[PDB]
Amino acid sequence: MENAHTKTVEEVLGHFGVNESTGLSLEQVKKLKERWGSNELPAEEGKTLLELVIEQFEDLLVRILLLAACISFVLAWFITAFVEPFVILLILVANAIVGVWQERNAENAIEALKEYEPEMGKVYRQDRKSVQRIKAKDIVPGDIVEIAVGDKVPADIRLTSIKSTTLRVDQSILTGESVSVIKHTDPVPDPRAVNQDKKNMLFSGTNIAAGKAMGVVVATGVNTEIGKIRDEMVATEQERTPLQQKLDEFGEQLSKVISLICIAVWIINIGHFNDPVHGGSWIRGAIYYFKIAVALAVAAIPEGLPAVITTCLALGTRRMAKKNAIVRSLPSVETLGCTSVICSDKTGTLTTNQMSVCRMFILDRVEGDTCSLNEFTITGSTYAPIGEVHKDDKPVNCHQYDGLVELATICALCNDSALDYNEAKGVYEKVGEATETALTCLVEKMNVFDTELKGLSKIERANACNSVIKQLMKKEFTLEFSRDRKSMSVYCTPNMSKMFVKGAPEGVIDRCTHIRVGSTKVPMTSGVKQKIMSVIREWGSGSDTLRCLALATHDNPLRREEMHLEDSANFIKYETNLTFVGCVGMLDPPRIEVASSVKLCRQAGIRVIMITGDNKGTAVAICRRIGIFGQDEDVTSKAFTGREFDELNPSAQRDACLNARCFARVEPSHKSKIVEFLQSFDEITAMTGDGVNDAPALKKAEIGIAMGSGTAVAKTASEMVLADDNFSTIVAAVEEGRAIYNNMKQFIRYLISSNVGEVVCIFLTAALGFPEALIPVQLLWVNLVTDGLPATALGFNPPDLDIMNKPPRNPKEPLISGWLFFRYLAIGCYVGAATVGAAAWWFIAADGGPRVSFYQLSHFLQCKEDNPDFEGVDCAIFESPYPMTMALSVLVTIEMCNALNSLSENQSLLRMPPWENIWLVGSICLSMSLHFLILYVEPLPLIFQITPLNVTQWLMVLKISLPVILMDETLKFVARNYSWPFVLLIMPLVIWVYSTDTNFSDMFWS
Ligand code: BEF
Ligand SMILES: [Mg+2]
Repeated sequence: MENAHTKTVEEVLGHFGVNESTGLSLEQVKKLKERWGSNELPAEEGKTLLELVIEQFEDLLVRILLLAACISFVLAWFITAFVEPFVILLILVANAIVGVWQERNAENAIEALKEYEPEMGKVYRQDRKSVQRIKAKDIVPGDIVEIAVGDKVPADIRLTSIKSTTLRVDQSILTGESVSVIKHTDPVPDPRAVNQDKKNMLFSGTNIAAGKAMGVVVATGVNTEIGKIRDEMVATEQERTPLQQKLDEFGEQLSKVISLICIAVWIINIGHFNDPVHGGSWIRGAIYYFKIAVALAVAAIPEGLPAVITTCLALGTRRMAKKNAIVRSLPSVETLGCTSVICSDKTGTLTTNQMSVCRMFILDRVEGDTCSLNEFTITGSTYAPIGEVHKDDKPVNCHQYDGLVELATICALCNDSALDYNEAKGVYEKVGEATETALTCLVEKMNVFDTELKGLSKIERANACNSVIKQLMKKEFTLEFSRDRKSMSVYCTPNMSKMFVKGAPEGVIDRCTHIRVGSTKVPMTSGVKQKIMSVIREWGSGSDTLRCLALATHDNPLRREEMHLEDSANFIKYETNLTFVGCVGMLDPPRIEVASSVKLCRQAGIRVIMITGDNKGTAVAICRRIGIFGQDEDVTSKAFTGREFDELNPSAQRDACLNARCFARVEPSHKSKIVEFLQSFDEITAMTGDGVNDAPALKKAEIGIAMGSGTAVAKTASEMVLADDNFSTIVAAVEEGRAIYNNMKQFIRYLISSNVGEVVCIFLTAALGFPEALIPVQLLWVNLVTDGLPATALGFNPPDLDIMNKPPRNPKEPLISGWLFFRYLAIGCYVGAATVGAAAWWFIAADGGPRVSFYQLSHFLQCKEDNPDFEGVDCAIFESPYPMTMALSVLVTIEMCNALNSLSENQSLLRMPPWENIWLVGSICLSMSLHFLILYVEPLPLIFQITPLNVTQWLMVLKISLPVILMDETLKFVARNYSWPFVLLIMPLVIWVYSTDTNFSDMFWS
């Protein structure tokens, strides 16, 4: 049963075989529960933890470490060789559980921000003639449902009859409309009307606001409007976050490097196993040089890279949680740092979705045919009665204003809504209509009777001032609102007997024939009528767009005996002459943090767009208010509707999404079409929103931010949830996503620089013929411990000063540039020659070591030979740990100096001293003290074939290590062009180390 809005209530009730008087029978209900099922949406599938770790291995970087560990395992099968593949598996497993523990922790925080109040419904079934309250899931299409004020709609209902005079429904959840909609039972002929044009339909998820009505259910479960939208959110595809796309692009670059050094080492060693060795076949000799080349490629892959990447994201996600921001995924904490466009819903997201009175005026002075108006302003933005009234922007008390004392009397009495406080969530709510709760919240702010509010708690502070006025004036029968008169009045007697009327301005003021100037009753003239009406047009038509409501009273009404409370026409006949008292202005006001945030986002180069389902009047008026538009800037080509964007040319649609900042009256499917167009322009789009009309857009975007007050369907599609409804947290999230990305490039270069330095060392050791300086067991401790501590501390780098004053990064540029590749190639070639040059120095030029020649070292496998050229050298000295602890200490000391100049990308170490990052200087003292731990404890100098040094050897380590700082400061200088307490500290060190004279004395090749 679709398009039930187009059919009359007779044919809709006839289709289900149901009568409104009696209702559905038990035999029809179980029959319909078979065909249709439960009136509930399928619960979102929390994926198995075993399937959760599967996406933790979808990353390309961890797949390279799996292939590296799987390769290193089979080469060991042909137990210290099994140590490296075993710890790589633990690193990948411990890294995967942290990614799973975060997404599991993020969930438990989001579903904690949910009100699991049981959803019920009041149906009319043939079992009992009276109404019965059943569960919502036990409702089937065809049920006659009766829902009154304050009740949530259980299912899609076709209205059959309105029991009250008018029915008002709050549909901001599904349509984004800020104002309550009036409903009728007459059919809407258009078979493809939008949910805002179906005025004879009650959609599920919405709530009634004013009256009482009955209807027949036409859809349940996934057939409801919230069900069709949720099905659309599931149908949308989810692309990878831009950080995962950068890391994967770097993963193909890391793969092309290790594949080159594996192919290069192989081909330079080809034609070289035809030697008289245990070969015999070319196919058997290409296996030997393959096992040494692939072992060299695996040694180029940084083992601890994804583990320090996860720590940087997990430490950042913890920083957003303190700002009341729940991030589902780890890579989604960077997306806002590269966001170009922020698309934002208006109702509930940019505004509070809570009607607030912010302007009111009464009469001050009337000399003749002209007057002066006392104009006030109120500061509240929510339903909480926490506000202050300001006259001439200075705090004013409304006690000495007799016109304000009677203005609050009409506002408190004439409305029939209320303001309750729920300690469960801790926020005040509206009971009836939103515009009548705005009057209730106003009366509490302007304490006209100066009641004592210090001792009262939150529950009675909601209706403290209102109940006072009710005690002064008891409420008799009410002349309720009629659409033709467009006004509402009440009858009240003191504990005389005035009549209070409230309605549209021009409708009320025209009936008014007097003015309440303070305490006097002054006859109103057409001159002062034009002035107060001019202020109404100032509030209605200006950029200060406000819903205006005129408040008046009747000093001499005839008694209840002569009243006829059955005719709409006589209602305007009982309030013919009234006394104009004042007028109030209310709107759905933007959140207090939204105004400054669109300004901070503009400096950061981020463009904010309003994509709302409400009309372009309210949409543009809030755009001018928050700062998206100027108070006088025209929006002819910058503000579109859902329709006006449909009949736009594709060429005109291009500069629409590129130059338009407001989109009004758009369907839930339109919101994701706009997000899709913005990503077609290659932009990282962030969607902020609440309600069901935003769920497809929240998923389609690169990152979707939901409000804590939003719906559950909205928080499901979103990657981030603002728990406290703080729009400033989005600006703080952009600043963190930019610092994390900057710091991520720092410890990515630092880590791949350390591995290329170890590859050049092993390659150079093979070409020169020297004994092995660095064995793979100590290359594991270096990359994990001495490299992991400074790389983790590089995530704590101080953020730039112009970090939020520059455009977002281009999504095409990679992590490692072409220049940054050469820059870490230079570092890698240094550590290769430094570590080999430090082991060779002990073998050739050191005092304590044997002073063998280069020939006598290139052929160290021929020493126990009788006496070819090895006259007096021992063969055991070629297995000595002293040249191995020389190359390990230089490697560790260079990485400490390379972590020191990885504090900034281009800024020098004099301009940015190392104590800028106190975690970096503290982690270096830890990696260096853990290196001295390996040398002097009992068992570890045997696990690593190394030995403690002396001061003469340790001074040589620094002479080889320190020039890596001069080498990078030189590249930093080139990168830029194309303090004093720090200098006076390093200078005593540089002169003390370099005062001694020493050489390497490698007369041969290198
Ligand atoms: F909730 Be939005 F204004 F569509
Ligand atoms: Mg909304």
